[PDB]
Amino acid sequence: FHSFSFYELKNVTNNFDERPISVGGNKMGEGGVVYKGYVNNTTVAVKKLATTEELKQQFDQEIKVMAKCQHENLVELLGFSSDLCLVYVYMPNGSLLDRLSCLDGTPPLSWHMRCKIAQGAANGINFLHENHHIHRNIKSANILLDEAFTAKISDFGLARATAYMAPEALRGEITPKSDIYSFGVVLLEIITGLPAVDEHREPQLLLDIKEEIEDEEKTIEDYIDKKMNDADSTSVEAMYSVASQCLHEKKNKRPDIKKVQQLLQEMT
Amino acid sequence: GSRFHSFSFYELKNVTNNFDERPISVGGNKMGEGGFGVVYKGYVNNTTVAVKKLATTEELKQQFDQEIKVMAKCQHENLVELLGFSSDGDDLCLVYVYMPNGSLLDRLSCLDGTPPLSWHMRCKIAQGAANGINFLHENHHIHRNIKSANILLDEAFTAKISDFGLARATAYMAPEALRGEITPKSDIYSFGVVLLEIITGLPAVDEHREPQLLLDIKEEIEDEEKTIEDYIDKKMNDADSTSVEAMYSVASQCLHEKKNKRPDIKKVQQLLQEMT
Ligand SMILES: COc1cc(N2CCOCC2)ccc1NC(=O)c1cnc(-c2cccnc2)s1
Ligand SMILES: COc1cc(N2CCOCC2)ccc1NC(=O)c1cnc(-c2cccnc2)s1
Repeated sequence: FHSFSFYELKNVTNNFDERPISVGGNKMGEGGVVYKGYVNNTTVAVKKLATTEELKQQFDQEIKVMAKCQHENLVELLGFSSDLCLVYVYMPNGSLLDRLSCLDGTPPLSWHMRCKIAQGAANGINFLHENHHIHRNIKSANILLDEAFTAKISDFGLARATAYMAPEALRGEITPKSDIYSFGVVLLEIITGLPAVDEHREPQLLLDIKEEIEDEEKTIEDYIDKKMNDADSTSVEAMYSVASQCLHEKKNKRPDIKKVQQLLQEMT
Repeated sequence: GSRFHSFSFYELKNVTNNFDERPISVGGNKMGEGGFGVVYKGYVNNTTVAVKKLATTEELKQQFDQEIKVMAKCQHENLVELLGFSSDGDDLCLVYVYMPNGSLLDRLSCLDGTPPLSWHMRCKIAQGAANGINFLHENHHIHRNIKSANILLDEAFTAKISDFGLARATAYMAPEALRGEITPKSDIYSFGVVLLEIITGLPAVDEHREPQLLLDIKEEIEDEEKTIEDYIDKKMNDADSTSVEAMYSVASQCLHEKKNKRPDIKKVQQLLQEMT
């Protein structure tokens, strides 16, 4: 790793300027707050956390996993700082969530680009499960996009050996099959371009459109992101089938990640 | 809480042998425990009563207040009656009418070698409990802690609900409840688990069982990997296959993952009636 001074990280983020980028500040996202930092002629992403021992276990746990798991579809952790700070490679196209809601006037992702992203995301989850890690916080905000819109998973604070959470996950069980479920919600966001939860929407939870469509109260067509041109019905119907399976209430009925990989590959 | 009596903490302490924590069975005063306290055997006016001594602190007082608030509104054949309360002393206490046959959980687990409940009594108890829940929902309340431990049994094995501390106007909780939604369809879900307890005589959770949650046998049975008859409580001799399957059918409907696909309480009552 690299070691970073809290002093140094403070200066390269303009003293952790919490104003948004779109104002001339340094904040890129929050959930922890992620800042844009400038080191020499390179750009980095600095997450600064905000019980406190819970924060500490998460801080620690993220570093433990990052040390072991390195992969093309995982965000690289350059370094650390001990407030607690984590330093990552900057991902120029930001989060899946940002691009899906077309933040900052970026053009909508194409269907072609969304399938590649679904596939890269699944590849990253597979690497984790292959090495007996469970992510526990898979979501649109935690999938990041490099210069080529390659998907990379991040935010391992909760990794171990609401809108996104499986029933058993909510019951407190720890299973890689909960990652699968969460990934299902991500796939619905990818298809619809809608947020996983919307207090003013019906239904409030995106995962619930699965029931609407099963009851024939809606159709997939009713929900497809109207902002893309290249979405053929077949492949969209195929990604949905994947999401539907992933969202099964019983963990045992959900496909494992390798099977999800195969299905997403057959899709294209 | 003007409909109730205010009791001195000292007098409750006196009549529970100073809240003697050893079990009734060895001459102590503890009858049960769990939800925010311990329930002791006590007396008022030479009559046996149940005394719950509550055990943060401001959440506790609010649950204390909430239960008194709710008992003041809700009186019914299938709800436990509150006699009074104590808050003057070192701990908050709630004093209830004594329920001689204890909790449904005690009786299903055959606590202290007591005989198994017959199938006909399990049916009376399932109907009584549903009737208590109907009364709550009719009066626009949500119980939020329906479980076999909170269904008590009088001399006639008449089912009476209690523990209203969480009432609003993990092994038991529906998916949407775990997400912090508050809806009466969640009580239905919990009641579904209770119905499985009644059919199987198994605890809602067993850390050492497969599956660990009784909820999960539903998936096992639908797969035909196991049958109802595999799980039926083998200690009753009067359980006929038709009505057992009918009760299981009701439980299975209550345990639908989606709340809008569950029967409301009146439908549950009808289905239970059509069983008997
Ligand atoms: C919101 O995130 C970003 C936004 C942008 N945009 C781009 C367009 O202009 C406005 C901001 C750029 C980059 C990023 N992020 C990164 O570079 C990250 C690297 N690792 C990270 C992480 C995130 C969460 C939890 N754990 C780790 S984020
Ligand atoms: C476990 O409870 C009992 C056990 C027994 N047995 C009998 C046989 O020997 C051993 C103990 C008797 C009675 C009771 N209970 C009552 O009488 C109750 C009246 N209100 C109640 C309550 C319970 C919870 C939360 N809130 C209220 S308890």
